[PDB]
Amino acid sequence: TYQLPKVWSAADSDQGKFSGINQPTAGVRFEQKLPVGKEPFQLYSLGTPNGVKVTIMLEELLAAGVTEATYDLYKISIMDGDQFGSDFVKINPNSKIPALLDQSGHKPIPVFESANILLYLAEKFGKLIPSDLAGRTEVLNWLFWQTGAAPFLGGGFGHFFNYAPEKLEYPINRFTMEAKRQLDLLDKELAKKAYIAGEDYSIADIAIWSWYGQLVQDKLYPGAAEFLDAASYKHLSAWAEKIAARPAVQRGLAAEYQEIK
Amino acid sequence: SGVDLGTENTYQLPKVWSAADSDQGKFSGINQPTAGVRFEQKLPVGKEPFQLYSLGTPNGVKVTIMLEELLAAGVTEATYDLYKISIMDGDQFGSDFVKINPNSKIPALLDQSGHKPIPVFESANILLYLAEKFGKLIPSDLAGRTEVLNWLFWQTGAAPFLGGGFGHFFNYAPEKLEYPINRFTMEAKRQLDLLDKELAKKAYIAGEDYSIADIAIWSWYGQLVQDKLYPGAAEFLDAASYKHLSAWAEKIAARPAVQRGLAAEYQEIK
Ligand SMILES: N[C@@H](CCC(=O)N[C@@H](CSSC[C@H](NC(=O)CC[C@H](N)C(=O)O)C(=O)NCC(=O)O)C(=O)NCC(=O)O)C(=O)O
Ligand SMILES: N[C@@H](CCC(=O)N[C@@H](CSSC[C@H](NC(=O)CC[C@H](N)C(=O)O)C(=O)NCC(=O)O)C(=O)NCC(=O)O)C(=O)O
Repeated sequence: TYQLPKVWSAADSDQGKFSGINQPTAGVRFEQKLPVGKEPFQLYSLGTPNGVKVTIMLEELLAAGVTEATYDLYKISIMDGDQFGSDFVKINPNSKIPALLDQSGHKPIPVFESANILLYLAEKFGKLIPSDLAGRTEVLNWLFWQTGAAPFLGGGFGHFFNYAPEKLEYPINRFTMEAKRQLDLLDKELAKKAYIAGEDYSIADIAIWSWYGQLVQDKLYPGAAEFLDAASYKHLSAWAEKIAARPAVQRGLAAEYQEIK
Repeated sequence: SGVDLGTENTYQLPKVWSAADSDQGKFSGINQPTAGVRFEQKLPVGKEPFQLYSLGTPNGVKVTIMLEELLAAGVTEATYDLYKISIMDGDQFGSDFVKINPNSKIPALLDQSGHKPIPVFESANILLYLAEKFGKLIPSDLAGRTEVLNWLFWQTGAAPFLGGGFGHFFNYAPEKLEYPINRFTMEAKRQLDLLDKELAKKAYIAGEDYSIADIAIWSWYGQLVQDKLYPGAAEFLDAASYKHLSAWAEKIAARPAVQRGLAAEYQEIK
């Protein structure tokens, strides 16, 4: 039996793979100057579900003839703690990738949260979200949905299934049930629509594919697709395959992250 | 006649997971590994431009606060009908509610001010929708807007750790489990520290002006540090040690539209 204290103080507690990285405090841990290249967009990121959203988006824009959507891509190693460097924290004080700088204009604009970066780029160039209120709203319903759902998938299911030191039954069941509910939701939606927000591929599809599409394609945690009965979600699976064959998606996944040190 | 979207105005990990009747505490009857409608339900639709199907939770109060801030700012067209969706009763799985929000979470909003109604779900998206509709509580310049959105999306991506992680394991799980509690308490504290440090530098989360991002953040973190959420949690988290966050939380709690949003009455649907 573990005793719950009145006031929590276990700063040194085991956090699995991210022991040392995870802390009860935020902010800068060391001085860091990040490189800045010539392209309008500087992307400080890593090839994770959240990072690939942004390279995919940029490649989709490039593939549609938006010539300004070129970017410099730099590797932020989250296991090394690069996300706690002074320059990175300036861009994203939450110390998570992806983080972006738009230096197309007079002064650079810092953008973080992967879904927000997708929205920012979509509105800047008028691509991959409808310009009519009804269509825009439905994309946003699902884009925000993804932002609020993925934490359970990655931070709940993924953590306990793959990165916690012991396999803990109760958390795994709790978070697996939620992951399945989410998969079932998306499957049932995609049984009625070509893409998540209707007839047209959108930033919501990019956001959702990067987590749920890769998941059911068995590209994420080892054994997870099988554990979750991924193949049983036929409409989600068919949509994930369709999106995986887009050239911009393939280029987004294959993008080269340059060293910062 | 209800909502009409068409009409005019040591444990062994198995190889494949199998569900169970596993006791999740309070929400065991309700939670399932599938989504969708569970029964037929016609929701009331009133006369006001905004129909809000919700409950007085951290996610729900964001929207009543927003609507009341808009009204307090002179937006006479931001009146609403407010209806109680009981999440313990499973009202969120009724046919009309699922038609507005297939994810079956409150809050969900119908904007029937235009020619056809527009369903809006996700509390943060509802805030953004209302802010853009009326041009208030988000800046119109790109830099100002982007900073608000950074924090609005942040809130949406962070609250699951606070409610679904910390809240659940601290308050709702039948047993107090050490590893989950330490994981999610540490993350909650990181979030509180992050916010405290921002609010030491700025009057509101995105700068000198109050925004939808403050509403979204306050509704969780503000209420949390004011000891209004799970019993013992503010003490457990050392909430009073976050002095800039706590002062900001008090400041916003004193706003008249915030009080009115908290006090709103949720009408019965059945
Ligand atoms: N909502 C943000 C999430 C960004 C994010 O999670 N970034 C991760 C890498 S993506 S890789 C997937 C990621 N895992 C992690 O971040 C692992 C570390 C974490 N501290 C932990 O203990 O779980 C995850 O589950 N995310 C949940 C979600 O998407 O909402 C990161 O930089 N981590 C650095 C750190 O934590 O120090 C967004 O969409 O931009
Ligand atoms: N991202 C959505 C979340 C909305 C939401 O979570 N709504 C809750 C009530 S807010 S009350 C706070 C809420 N808790 C719950 O939803 C409790 C029920 C849940 N199934 C469980 O067992 O954990 C929570 O932790 N939220 C996490 C977050 O905000 O990201 C709901 O309708 N639940 C019905 C259901 O689950 O069937 C939003 O911002 O609108």
